[PDB]
Amino acid sequence: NRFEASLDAQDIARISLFTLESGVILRDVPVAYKSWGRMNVSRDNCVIVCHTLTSSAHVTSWWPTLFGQGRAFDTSRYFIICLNYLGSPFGSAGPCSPDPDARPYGAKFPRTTIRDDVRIHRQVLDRLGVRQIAAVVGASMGGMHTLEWAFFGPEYVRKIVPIATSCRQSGWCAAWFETQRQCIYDDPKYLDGEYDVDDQPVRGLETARKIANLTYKSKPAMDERFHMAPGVGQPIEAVSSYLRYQAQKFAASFDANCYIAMTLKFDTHDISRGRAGSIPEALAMITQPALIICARSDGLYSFDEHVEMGRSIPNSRLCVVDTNEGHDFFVMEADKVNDAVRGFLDQ
Amino acid sequence: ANRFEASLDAQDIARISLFTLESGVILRDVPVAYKSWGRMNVSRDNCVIVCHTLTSSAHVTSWWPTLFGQGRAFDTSRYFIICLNYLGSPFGSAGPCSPDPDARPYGAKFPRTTIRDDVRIHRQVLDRLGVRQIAAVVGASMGGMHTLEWAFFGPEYVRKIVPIATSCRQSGWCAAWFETQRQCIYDDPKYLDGEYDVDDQPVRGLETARKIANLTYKSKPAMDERFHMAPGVGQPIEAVSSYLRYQAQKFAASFDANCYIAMTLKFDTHDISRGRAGSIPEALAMITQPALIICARSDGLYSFDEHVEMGRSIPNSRLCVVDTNEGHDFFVMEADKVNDAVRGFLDQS
Repeated sequence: NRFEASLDAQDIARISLFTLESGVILRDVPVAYKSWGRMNVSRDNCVIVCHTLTSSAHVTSWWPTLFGQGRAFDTSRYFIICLNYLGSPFGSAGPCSPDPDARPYGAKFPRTTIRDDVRIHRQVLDRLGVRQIAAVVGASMGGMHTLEWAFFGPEYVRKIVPIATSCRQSGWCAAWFETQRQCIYDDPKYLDGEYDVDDQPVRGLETARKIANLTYKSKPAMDERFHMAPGVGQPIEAVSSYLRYQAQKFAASFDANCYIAMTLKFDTHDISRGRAGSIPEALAMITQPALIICARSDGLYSFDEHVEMGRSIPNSRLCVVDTNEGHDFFVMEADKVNDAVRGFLDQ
Repeated sequence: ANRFEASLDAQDIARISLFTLESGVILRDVPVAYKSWGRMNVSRDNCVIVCHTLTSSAHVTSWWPTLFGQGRAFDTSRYFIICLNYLGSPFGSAGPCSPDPDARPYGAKFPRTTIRDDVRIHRQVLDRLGVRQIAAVVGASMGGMHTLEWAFFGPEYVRKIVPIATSCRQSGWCAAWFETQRQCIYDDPKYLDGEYDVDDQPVRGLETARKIANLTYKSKPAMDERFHMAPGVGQPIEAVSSYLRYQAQKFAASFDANCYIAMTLKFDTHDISRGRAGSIPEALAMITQPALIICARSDGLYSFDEHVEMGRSIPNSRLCVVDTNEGHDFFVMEADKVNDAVRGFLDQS
């Protein structure tokens, strides 16, 4: 697995048998993870960070300023852990990992849900001897896991910080990610998911990423970055290669089948399914203190759906980041997110 | 054989023997397709220009049918309504699909044209038709860009304007979405650098360009109402997949790749201030006509804020915010509300 190979050092827990909620049984399942800091004697200073769609467990690489003394992820006070999701190319079981029935899983990797990841991740935490979680913190896909973690109850998960995220798959997002998968499906190199690993559907992947990358932006943000010279890169000419450069580097270092498997997780997401008759009723079952962090200008996860979260989670504070950035604000305004998270964790 | 033009109802073609693009490139023997409804009065001053959207033909009736008729906005009893096809389009005006007078269609070699070029050649046509004054120019999306450009002829020739869901200048946001769309076409191996044979189009590229465009035309609330999940313990999320494929396919079967490229590139040239003023607000202040600016809050391509700006720098302007949750394509999904707003404005003194 060349994708996992490109990462820094990380741990792998192996679960010999895991039952997916579909009822499919995975065997001898790797779960990659990365932690920083040390558990206290009480084993109750654990902080779980849930990563984004395409990242690895190495949160430091896209959230570097959230780490350190007096920062949100304070390695002096907390044991901070991030576990890689099933379906990802970066160490946990997915299309890229070995199929214990021979050859990697490839196109045949079973469907997994947010709830599957949470269950398997809590198994790993149990093995590490974590007895209580001080907080779970997660953005985008991470915020969906974060919301799901909360259901363990306040006795195991003391606080949550869902960021830029939702309670359930929406038609809007389903459409954007389905569009992205279709770019891959239509790439003749895809061969139904049977492509050889060093001959990826690279155009499909690129295109999927250009689209995704733009949905992560706001109109003001791209307007500041690219604009025309006065009446009478940064110019509009430069848009072309900006779009190409980034999507190319990503297609060179991610797997098509994992992109499909990961985005499909979004379709399973619903915090209410099997639990409550509606989303507000399910949110009301979240008893922990919650800090909901959002931006007005997020084009994927709407301000209003966060306002809804804050309104139905009984002990919740809504934190609106003062920014014009759009969905990737939690990365572009990392310092503001850090302060908000740190302040919340300090009460 | 332009099969795209062939699939249209009957329309007129004006022929301009020589036309100088603002690049300095000279087009020869230039067709300009158009369609009108109604009749000019004796004074030849009851002309309403409708500027079409990026991918439509001049046949406005086919996407705006309810705007036409007695007591409607485009009242064929009061007005001579005309829509002229843009240069670069596959539907009659000069473009990649039309014959190259040096030979064989222009194909990939059709020159860059601007919003200003369309406005110029269109006014030449109106002059031949004997139009002495325009009662109003109405246009949405790309049409709103031409609309804003028409207005600079001054209040003596262009009495009123109705720019809808549009902008004053190309933005990074829109440049990125349309460049992404073009790259889908460039990357399709059937494209052959624009040299594809006309009945072997880069259909996958085109399809994909249009799925993306179609979504940018929507809003989160609109897609959410249309597709969602069964509650806790057509319309399901399963259906999204084929909803996306279906119209994108029908479109890629009935549009030209090269025209898609040429048309979207027009957006890059758009700037009402270039050569005229130091900034967009200064250029907007040069628009003296009454203006009705129609928009939706949830337009993901042309922002509510930029329409608010228009309304603020155009001295005689009213902002009309359509009560809808639809996104950019509201002007089609809520056609009746647009009709009422337009008619109301045209009925004004």
